[PDB]
Amino acid sequence: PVIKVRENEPFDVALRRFKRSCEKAGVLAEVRRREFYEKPTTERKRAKASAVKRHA
Amino acid sequence: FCRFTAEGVQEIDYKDIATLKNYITESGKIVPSRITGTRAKYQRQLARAIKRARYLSLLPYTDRH
Amino acid sequence: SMQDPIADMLTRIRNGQAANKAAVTMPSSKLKVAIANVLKEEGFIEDFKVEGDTKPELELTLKYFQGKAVVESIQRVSRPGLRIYKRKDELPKVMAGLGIAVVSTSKGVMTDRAARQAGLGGEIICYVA
Amino acid sequence: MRHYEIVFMVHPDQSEQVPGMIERYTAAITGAEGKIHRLEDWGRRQLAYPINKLHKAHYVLMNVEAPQEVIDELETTFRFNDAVIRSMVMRTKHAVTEASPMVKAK
Amino acid sequence: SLSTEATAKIVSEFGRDANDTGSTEVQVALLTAQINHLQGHFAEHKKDHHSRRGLLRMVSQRRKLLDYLKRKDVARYTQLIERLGLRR
Amino acid sequence: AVVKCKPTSPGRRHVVKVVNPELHKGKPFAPLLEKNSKSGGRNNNGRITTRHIGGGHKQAYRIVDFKRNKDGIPAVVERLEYDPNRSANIALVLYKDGERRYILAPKGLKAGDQIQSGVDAAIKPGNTLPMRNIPVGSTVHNVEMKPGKGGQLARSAGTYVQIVARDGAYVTLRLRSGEMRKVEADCRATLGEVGNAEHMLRVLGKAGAARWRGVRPTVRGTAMNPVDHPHGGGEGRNFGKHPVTPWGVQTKGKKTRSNKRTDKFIVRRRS
RNA sequence: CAAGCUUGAGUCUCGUAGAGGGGGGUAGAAUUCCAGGUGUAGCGGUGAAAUGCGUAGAGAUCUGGAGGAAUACCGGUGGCGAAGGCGGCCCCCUGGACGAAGACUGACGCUCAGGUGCGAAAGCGUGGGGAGCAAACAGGAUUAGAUACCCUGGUAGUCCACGCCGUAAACGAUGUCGACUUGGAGGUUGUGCCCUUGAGGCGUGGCUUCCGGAGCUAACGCGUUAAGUCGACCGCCUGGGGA
RNA sequence: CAGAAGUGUGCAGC
Ligand SMILES: [K+]
Ligand SMILES: [K+]
Ligand SMILES: [K+]
Ligand SMILES: [K+]
Ligand SMILES: [K+]
Ligand SMILES: [K+]
Ligand SMILES: [K+]
Ligand SMILES: [K+]
Ligand SMILES: [K+]
Ligand SMILES: [Mg+2]
Ligand SMILES: [Mg+2]
Ligand SMILES: [Mg+2]
Ligand SMILES: [Mg+2]
Ligand SMILES: [Mg+2]
Ligand SMILES: [Mg+2]
Ligand SMILES: [Mg+2]
Ligand SMILES: [Mg+2]
Ligand SMILES: [Mg+2]
Ligand SMILES: [Mg+2]
Ligand SMILES: [Mg+2]
Ligand SMILES: [Mg+2]
Ligand SMILES: [Mg+2]
Ligand SMILES: [Mg+2]
Ligand SMILES: [Mg+2]
Ligand SMILES: [Mg+2]
Ligand SMILES: [Mg+2]
Repeated sequence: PVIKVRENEPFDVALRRFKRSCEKAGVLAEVRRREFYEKPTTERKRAKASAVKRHA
Repeated sequence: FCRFTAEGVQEIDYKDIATLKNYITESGKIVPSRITGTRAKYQRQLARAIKRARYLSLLPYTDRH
Repeated sequence: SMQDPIADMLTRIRNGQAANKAAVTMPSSKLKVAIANVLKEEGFIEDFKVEGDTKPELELTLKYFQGKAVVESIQRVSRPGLRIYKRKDELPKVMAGLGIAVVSTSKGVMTDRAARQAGLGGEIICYVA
Repeated sequence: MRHYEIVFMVHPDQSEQVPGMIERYTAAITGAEGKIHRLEDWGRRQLAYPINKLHKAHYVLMNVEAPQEVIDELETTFRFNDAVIRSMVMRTKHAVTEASPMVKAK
Repeated sequence: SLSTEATAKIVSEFGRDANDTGSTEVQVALLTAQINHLQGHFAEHKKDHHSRRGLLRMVSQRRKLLDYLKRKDVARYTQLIERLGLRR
Repeated sequence: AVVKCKPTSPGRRHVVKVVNPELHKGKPFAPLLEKNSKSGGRNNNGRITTRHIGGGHKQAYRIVDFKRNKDGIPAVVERLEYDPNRSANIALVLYKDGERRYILAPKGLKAGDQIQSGVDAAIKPGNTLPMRNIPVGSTVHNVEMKPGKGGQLARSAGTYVQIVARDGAYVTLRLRSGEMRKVEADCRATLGEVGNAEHMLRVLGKAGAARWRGVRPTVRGTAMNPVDHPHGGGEGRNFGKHPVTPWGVQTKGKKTRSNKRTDKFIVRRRS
């Protein structure tokens, strides 16, 4: 995620763009995912349960 | 809808960088077919072609390098 | 693999009549034709037909009375795993004689009532209620 | 015999030698009763990320029909030839005479 | 696997016709051809167990075909096993 | 291959022996033999200067070519032979001019293999080149330490050296000990590894099998009297000393390299 | 017992999809370590601390190098495999599955005691490798205690080659094979026809996810991939502990 | 962030 601030761009608009960019890139989620190991059985269990709840 | 089925492409070519750049984010990550609408067969062809193009340094692996 | 085509025929009858099928089709065979003939004579089915030369099909037209199956039950008794034969003095009576047993006697396939009248035993194929 | 697509890229300082390598390798295939269905020279082209600190490597692409041993000979000469910085051999479903998008972009 | 031209060779060599690809002699010949070819594979890739399962399928199928042929015609059986070198 | 002997006697119970059927079952090439009489570990004063040496089987010296200076002429491997003088096997090779020589046998080399030496040799095992011509990362053996002096590093069975870096005038080598060392790039080396890599798997079953190789018994210092060894003495099994050599220097950790003239060539000591 | 037949079972011809297997190369991001520059007093960790690291210049930041292991995104109740399992890219060798159209053999089939092979992780042997993680172990905390949970370290091991072991909630807690019996919505992969006009309509095969009808079941539930209606063969059970 | 334990044995509502 990179932001170039345009001429006469307000700084807080640049902050808004930076926040939305890094959120859309998923960087923070990817960092939080990797701080602890997860057994493959646990990964598959969470995936399965998420899919199971994706029903109307 | 899927561009490759509308055209009737037989195989996606890693050398068609003008096409492949439409399916990567600005950070170089492969865009999910959920967003592009690409049919699964062509999504798999995209992924292989993009990885080959990365190895040839035609596309970046990462935003930063 | 298929190893008892007679139980196959009987099961096709049972299932088709439970599903209210108008008619059922199965691979033909001399013994199947004989059994269907006996069932038609006893009135458990409306009709039967055989069609084709190289791979003949057999069709049975099922029978219903007041909206319900005329065949109450149909049960294989002799089977490949355990063959059953009876003497003249031991032929069973199905539903005390309301149903029929089908007996392959030495004179051919016939009802147990016929076999008793003829004085024969045989292999007992099935019970029909 | 099998069809292969071969892309190799060369240190820019060696660009003027690219016609020589080609003539050798095009010989090595054809002298083995292989045949070359096409050759494209893309010249110096910018890299997406630095390799060996280099940039602007000189790309060459060719499509060839050859027996396995000739192609593993060619790849093992690419291995020790210090001019070639990166190489790729991909077996191909069919012969391909049509020019690449990289040329037709010109 | 066994190539097209080698297949046609074996078929035209053991069968009555290029047609009779179902004859038991032709099938046993093709199975023997591939079982012989694969010995050069498993001589090296010893731990390729998954491919060995296919190899053993070929072996047991050939066994069954030979038992059938030996029931039908001991003369054709003898000719076949002598020509192919089976039964050690 | 290595084979375990059946225990038909207590001396055979633990024997493991290397069997190699490619080795020549015949007499060596006599024009390349010399006498090699045993020393018993005694110098020109007649004193024992190295303990535990003496006896063993008679041996002839084979003149192995470590210099490989016969550049630009092909040679074919005639056969592999046993050499009693070293752990590696040696190959007899015949040059196109009819000269014969012995070389260290590299791993996987076989009779009928073609080898060549020189600045333009191919990169394949058994070929010899100046190290400035060898790709970095290559595995080599029989490395010269000075140009033209002949190979001195990585000679034993299964050993090899890896070229880690090149600096124009010098190359950095990772030695088999794990030392990192500079060597000047005009030194030659041979591609590949020394063969007979299973040498280390053999087990000598019995005391007598060490005697055949010329090793005499090693009496423990603690078993001696105080006059003989610093560890000697004690009215039982006593120790209470710090461990030392027979001449009183600390063993089990005290370093002993002291060679300031070569230290500049050493990049990182073994670990 | 003899001779037929083509529907079961096989062979061939043309294609398709795939983390199916074995071997060999190779790329990028990141952690760790080592050298060197910038630069000053904290860093790290926690609920808070301390152990620990730091003025002997750490942490942060930039340049260069070494080495090991795993392959973000793609990625999906997606695919492949008998099961265990299999995920960067490329090459070589190699197994199976499925579809269209025929041609061919002519019951060659199903199941299987004993037997044989494969079989996660941990573990064992011999030789390598060792970044990160981490049984054992040490220190700091917490507590009435704390031989734990948490923190700072850390060995076997995890990785490689060749052997052994042969067990798991090795699970769909559901043996293999064959036939029959109302439907609906989706996924994935072939193929036919129709103005192909498309981001289109209608048919026909393989595998797979979720609802639910008759029926079955103690109930929960299963429900054309049956736990429904039948046939062949095999394995297993006979009150709880002891075991 | 910490927070452990609760002696034995019974009887109506037909
Ligand atoms: K002489
Ligand atoms: K001793
Ligand atoms: K003593
Ligand atoms: K394949
Ligand atoms: K068994
Ligand atoms: K740790
Ligand atoms: K407490
Ligand atoms: K460790
Ligand atoms: K009991
Ligand atoms: Mg000694
Ligand atoms: Mg000793
Ligand atoms: Mg004494
Ligand atoms: Mg003394
Ligand atoms: Mg004492
Ligand atoms: Mg295949
Ligand atoms: Mg393990
Ligand atoms: Mg181990
Ligand atoms: Mg070990
Ligand atoms: Mg810990
Ligand atoms: Mg068990
Ligand atoms: Mg079970
Ligand atoms: Mg349901
Ligand atoms: Mg059932
Ligand atoms: Mg009991
Ligand atoms: Mg208490
Ligand atoms: Mg109580």
